[PDB]
Amino acid sequence: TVPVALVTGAAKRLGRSIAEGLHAEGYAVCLHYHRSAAEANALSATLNARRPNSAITVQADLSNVATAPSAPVTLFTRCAELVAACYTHWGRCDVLVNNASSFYPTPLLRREAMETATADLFGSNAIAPYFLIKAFAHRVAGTPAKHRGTNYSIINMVDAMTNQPLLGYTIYTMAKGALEGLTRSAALELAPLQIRVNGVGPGLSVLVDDMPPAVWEGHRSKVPLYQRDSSAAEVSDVVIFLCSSKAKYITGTCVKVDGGYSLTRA
Amino acid sequence: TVPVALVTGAAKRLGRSIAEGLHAEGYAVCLHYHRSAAEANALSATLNARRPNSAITVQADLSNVATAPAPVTLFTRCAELVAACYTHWGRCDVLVNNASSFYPTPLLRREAMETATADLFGSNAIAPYFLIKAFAHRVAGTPAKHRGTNYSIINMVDAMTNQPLLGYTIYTMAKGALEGLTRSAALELAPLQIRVNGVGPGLSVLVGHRSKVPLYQRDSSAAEVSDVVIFLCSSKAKYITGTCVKVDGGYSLTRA
Amino acid sequence: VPVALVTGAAKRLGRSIAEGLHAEGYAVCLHYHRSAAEANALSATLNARRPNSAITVQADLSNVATAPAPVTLFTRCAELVAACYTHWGRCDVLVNNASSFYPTPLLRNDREAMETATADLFGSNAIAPYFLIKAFAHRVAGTPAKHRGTNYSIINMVDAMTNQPLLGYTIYTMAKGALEGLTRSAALELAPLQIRVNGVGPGLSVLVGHRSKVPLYQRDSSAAEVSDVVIFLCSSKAKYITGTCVKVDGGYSLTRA
Amino acid sequence: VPVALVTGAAKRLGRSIAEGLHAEGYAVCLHYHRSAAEANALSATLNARRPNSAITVQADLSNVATAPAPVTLFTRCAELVAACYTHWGRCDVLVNNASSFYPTPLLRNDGDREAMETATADLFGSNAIAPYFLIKAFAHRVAGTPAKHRGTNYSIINMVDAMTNQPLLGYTIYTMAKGALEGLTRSAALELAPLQIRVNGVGPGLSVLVDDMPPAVWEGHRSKVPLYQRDSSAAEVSDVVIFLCSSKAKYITGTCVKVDGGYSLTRA
Ligand SMILES: NC(=O)c1ccc[n+]([C@@H]2O[C@H](COP(=O)([O-])OP(=O)(O)OC[C@H]3O[C@@H](n4cnc5c(N)ncnc54)[C@H](OP(=O)(O)O)[C@@H]3O)[C@@H](O)[C@H]2O)c1
Ligand SMILES: NC(=O)c1ccc[n+]([C@@H]2O[C@H](COP(=O)([O-])OP(=O)(O)OC[C@H]3O[C@@H](n4cnc5c(N)ncnc54)[C@H](OP(=O)(O)O)[C@@H]3O)[C@@H](O)[C@H]2O)c1
Ligand SMILES: NC(=O)c1ccc[n+]([C@@H]2O[C@H](COP(=O)([O-])OP(=O)(O)OC[C@H]3O[C@@H](n4cnc5c(N)ncnc54)[C@H](OP(=O)(O)O)[C@@H]3O)[C@@H](O)[C@H]2O)c1
Ligand SMILES: NC(=O)c1ccc[n+]([C@@H]2O[C@H](COP(=O)([O-])OP(=O)(O)OC[C@H]3O[C@@H](n4cnc5c(N)ncnc54)[C@H](OP(=O)(O)O)[C@@H]3O)[C@@H](O)[C@H]2O)c1
Ligand SMILES: C[C@H](O)[C@H](O)C1=Nc2c(nc(N)[nH]c2=O)NC1
Ligand SMILES: C[C@H](O)[C@H](O)C1=Nc2c(nc(N)[nH]c2=O)NC1
Ligand SMILES: C[C@H](O)[C@H](O)C1=Nc2c(nc(N)[nH]c2=O)NC1
Ligand SMILES: C[C@H](O)[C@H](O)C1=Nc2c(nc(N)[nH]c2=O)NC1
Repeated sequence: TVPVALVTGAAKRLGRSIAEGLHAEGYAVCLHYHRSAAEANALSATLNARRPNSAITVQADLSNVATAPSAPVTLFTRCAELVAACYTHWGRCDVLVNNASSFYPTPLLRREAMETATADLFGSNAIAPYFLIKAFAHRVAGTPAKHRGTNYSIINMVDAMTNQPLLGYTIYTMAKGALEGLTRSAALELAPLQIRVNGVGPGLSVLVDDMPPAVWEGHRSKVPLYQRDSSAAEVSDVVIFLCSSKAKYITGTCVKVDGGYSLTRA
Repeated sequence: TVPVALVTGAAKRLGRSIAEGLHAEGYAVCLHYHRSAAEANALSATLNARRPNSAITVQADLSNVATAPAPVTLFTRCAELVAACYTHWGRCDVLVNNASSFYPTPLLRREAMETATADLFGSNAIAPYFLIKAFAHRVAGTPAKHRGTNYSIINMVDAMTNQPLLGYTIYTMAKGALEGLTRSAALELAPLQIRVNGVGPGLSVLVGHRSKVPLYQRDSSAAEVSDVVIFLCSSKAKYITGTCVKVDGGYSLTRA
Repeated sequence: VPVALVTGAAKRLGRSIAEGLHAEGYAVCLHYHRSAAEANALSATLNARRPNSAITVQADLSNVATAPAPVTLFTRCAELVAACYTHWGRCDVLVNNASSFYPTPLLRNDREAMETATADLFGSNAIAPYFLIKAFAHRVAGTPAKHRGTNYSIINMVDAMTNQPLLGYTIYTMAKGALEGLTRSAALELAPLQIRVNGVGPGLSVLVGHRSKVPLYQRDSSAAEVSDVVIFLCSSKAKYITGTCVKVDGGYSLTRA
Repeated sequence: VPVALVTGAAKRLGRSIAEGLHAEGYAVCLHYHRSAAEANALSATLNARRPNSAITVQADLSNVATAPAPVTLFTRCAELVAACYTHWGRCDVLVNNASSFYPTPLLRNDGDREAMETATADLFGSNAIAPYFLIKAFAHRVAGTPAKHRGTNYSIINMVDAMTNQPLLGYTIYTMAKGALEGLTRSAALELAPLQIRVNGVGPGLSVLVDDMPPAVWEGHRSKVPLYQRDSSAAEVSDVVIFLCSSKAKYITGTCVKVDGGYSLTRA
């Protein structure tokens, strides 16, 4: 009676906090990672030490490109394999959290760089979530009704601030917009299977501080509530609540966790 | 520390469920009511039997009119609701603006048209404003060292008002005003760490469009809505403010 | 010759809207509250360009009773619309532009001043528009189908920035929120009468340093930059548009602190 | 004489947009993918009305490389914009209208790789990725123009969809791509504001609704629209696009305007 959660980009920061929060609620967790192998395996060791066989790790580039094997492996296949990993190891997959995401500039103003940025930003933020949801849904539909879990839930990590675009981040902002569209469309189409699909949108959380202290403090001070970025738990606790049975009438909605930052203007 | 919650229109349906859910979390609750005196007092007896001195009831018409004592204004009646919490328990940590009148005000086929305006706008928008203002003043007037650590205001909005119910214009306008109050108060009260959010039901505890709700094809139970209210008031939701959460089973995703 | 009723038409945006509609051929009823001299000067100018193409009517749109029994806001609103029918026999366009705008701080930081602020802010920005729309619609419904105009349009002047609240302006921000709700509800309910209802939301316009924060041009807009949008929405080319609010803010709502 | 580049201009809304801009005095570059005959007929008509006021250019805006090394989508987009500069020496307006639209069901019931792989590249490419590369090329051309030679009314219009927030069942990728296009509208509006290039969206509800279905079914669909109980004509949408490109709309940017007759106001 142990539910299973698949969390993408689970090695650190918010994803790790989400994986820890779901684990604390009793979930067995599949921790996906791309380049953070060491951090992911350390997290798994910790959770497995607290509760045997309660965590595994799986690696996958969620960029929208074909990888090397036979023939080239497509993104859809790599996504189907992540979900399959949960069924193979534990025989179920109740929760999917699309958290993995690349984030960097793609200025409109002044080849392989543009080609890869597009595939990477859109892949991790939108296309992989789409294939992952599709595979997740196919698994549930293919499960005899009597054997289906009673609390399926998909959480897409969106962004509370994309409607007030960050200058120079167009592809990323576009991908997050696509991800909001996926949240609504999948919520409507998967409703018959009682699979809920919602979004959680952070404002500033564990803000990257690779800049002069005054600039990092200036940025944080703009959040109306508390004048700081949020901790990882302040975001993950909301993800955990939406996956809980008490949130079962909630679907197709995006919940901002931004301390009022989207309420500000220049 | 035993926190206090003020819930308007708490006698039955969603408000009753919200008052019960907050009480289950440990809150002492002030149950406001307008005409449902018997149910409000029965609810209070039940909660007080579970935990002595954990509930009181207070009556008030939240319509935007003057009542008989000079005439008493809506603002004064609202300030007295919040004062009731401070007088009895010395604090007021949570305010849930749930009370609300709801009935048609067709644009196509002046005593009832004016009481309708005062009633629909008062309960749904103006009283919430005065209640929030009084709640905030009491917190500002409390020495920092003596302030609670988890202030939260929840405005009960409506997930479907952007797809207007035919013939309910004033009500739809009032809920729109209540969304604006949610955002403006969240911004202005952020310095006092008072969070302000909204919860918007779709169809709940219906007493025919039921089958059009995408998820489960039914209206929600009262708890399916109140559990969300309770979560937003919890410390786990402390970075959330100025936001409205739909609890509608995907109903706002539909089209004719 | 179509007729337009424009509230708060004496100056700034309302004046520009009245001028823009007049330039398209509309006869205009200029409503004013305290700006009698500016309203009458505007009317003289328009009537000099085209005889009997403008009139002025006074009314406090605050949600209170006035002395002549007491006159209610609904009655004063119905009389504004009736003024158009009495003088010209029609009312094709209604522009709810009149609006009070001032602080109503939640935090302290005389006592009836709240009573009047509430009635004034909510009345001009939300309640009067409601009564005006209701009266406008009843007159169209009461007109035999064969004699109805072919291009009914109501424009509500909303605010592009209210979702990023101005600190201390709660009642005003709430009232504009109610006005957006009226725009959608009325659009839906009046669609059968082919009465379109939309909103135009300025960001910063004709300001009496914030300006420099607007992405496009780094300045507030001119009155015409807003009114030309109102005029377009009332034109027959915009006839499939209803229930929608159009921001005219130079990208200001796209900014963050 | 200003110049407008309209993608998917051979028929329906794109044709109407090209005709509307042409009637205002614009020279128009009509892009097409498979509708060569329609596109050339439209160009002949416009050129007969005003010599050298239209050209046609072909391009698959799907997000795939084409045969010439392989040609990338970005290059094909840059060449569309370049065609306007090469022929007329300018490009003032860009209307991203081209768009593929068909089902991509999450469930089968609730060869193969080819239809998925191509659907994703096609739906996302036409509706979101090509618009991005076209906007980027359009902007680079303006930035590279000495201030003294720049046009005075640059405007980009992205054709979005008023109903995507009430998703059409089974059209997830398309719905996602339109969401991305709304994000592009806001992000580019903000970033290009310094060059006075405005970027807005126009979102139809139901327009010139395809009627390949029983008449009672087609009538039932259009009857749901609150205003007039019908889908819109092509002009009812294109006149809005033309207004947004006009100098009277010069303070408008970053916004999406619904042209849906109130359809998004309905609920099931
Ligand atoms: N932090 C904020 O302020 C903030 C604000 C708004 C929205 N969000 C959203 O909240 C979520 C979590 O935020 P975060 O700051 O914790 O994220 P993050 O640290 O930037 O990245 C999360 C993980 O995503 C993975 N990832 C990136 N590209 C990938 C790819 N192409 N294929 C597979 N995996 C990839 C990385 O895994 P490896 O390390 O294993 O390679 C990374 O650890 C994201 O969706 C983000 O957009 C965060
Ligand atoms: N139920 C739904 O499907 C639904 C859908 C969308 C939004 N909502 C919102 O959720 C909240 C709760 O909904 P509900 O169905 O439980 O509400 P409800 O039963 O319609 O009414 C709640 C209480 O509001 C009080 N009230 C009404 N007018 C008042 C006035 N003028 N002054 C003082 N109190 C007044 C009444 O108290 P007395 O009985 O004591 O007089 C009533 O019991 C409301 O804000 C509602 O708008 C509900
Ligand atoms: N200007 C901006 O930056 C801006 C920004 C966002 C939204 N808007 C909106 O655009 C519209 C026009 O803006 P604006 O700056 O031109 O407005 P404004 O100058 O502030 O006022 C317009 C007119 O409203 C009338 N008015 C105010 N209270 C009234 C009342 N209680 N009863 C009757 N009339 C009343 C006044 O008429 P009298 O002078 O005759 O008394 C005033 O001339 C308004 O709805 C406003 O909210 C403007
Ligand atoms: N019609 C409606 O009710 C409606 C509703 C909401 C939104 N919209 C939006 O309004 C715009 C115009 O609508 P519409 O009905 O006129 O569109 P449409 O007829 O479905 O298609 C427009 C053109 O897009 C081109 N196109 C499709 N895929 C392409 C690709 N991969 N590469 C290059 N070109 C491609 C086609 O050109 P060729 O014929 O030359 O191949 C087609 O003629 C679209 O963005 C649409 O999404 C329309
Ligand atoms: C720095 C920026 O203002 C904001 O904190 C965001 N950070 C991130 C993001 N997305 C990811 N994947 N990682 C981040 O650190 N979206 C927005
Ligand atoms: C019936 C309607 O469709 C919907 O369930 C609503 N009900 C109610 C409401 N508001 C109140 N106060 N009471 C209701 O029963 N808002 C919307
Ligand atoms: C000053 C403020 O930031 C903004 O320009 C607004 N001005 C006004 C407004 N409303 C009115 N009636 N008058 C104004 O001058 N709404 C917002
Ligand atoms: C048929 C549907 O309800 C609606 O009219 C749409 N049609 C179209 C669309 N997009 C394109 N490209 N073509 C269409 O015909 N988006 C939505």
